[PDB]
Amino acid sequence: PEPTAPPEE
Amino acid sequence: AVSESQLKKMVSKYKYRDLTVRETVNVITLYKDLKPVLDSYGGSRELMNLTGTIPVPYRGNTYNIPICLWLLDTYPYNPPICFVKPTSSMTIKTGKHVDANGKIYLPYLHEWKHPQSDLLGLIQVMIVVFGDEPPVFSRP
Repeated sequence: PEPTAPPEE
Repeated sequence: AVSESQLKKMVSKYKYRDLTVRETVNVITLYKDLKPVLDSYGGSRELMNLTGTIPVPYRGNTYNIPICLWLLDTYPYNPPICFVKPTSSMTIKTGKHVDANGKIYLPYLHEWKHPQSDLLGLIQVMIVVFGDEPPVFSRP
């Protein structure tokens, strides 16, 4: 695991 | 991994040591990417926190949302102070449950009461709430 986040909407 | 012996050492200054160690073990056992870390909170005093990521599904995909749960020396009688920890490739999404500093706000934390309230329950809530409104987004 590596930190991830959803794309800007 | 971390041992209960090492955890007890980390919370030596805590008011409720066995209870804090017990829940910490429960959390890191279920959430493999959360790690117990002893560090200076805000550079003021040393406290143990759980730092890492929790798996959150959003619009069909799972993300490893970076968080930090500070356990006060009064844990579990007082709720933890929680933050979203964005990397350079993302930005904090200020909103209903997240302020300008990345601090997390939740009804679960607001009405926190031992023993009905615990870290496992809190994380479960985070996964649901953040699955609806992500606390961080990746830069375009």
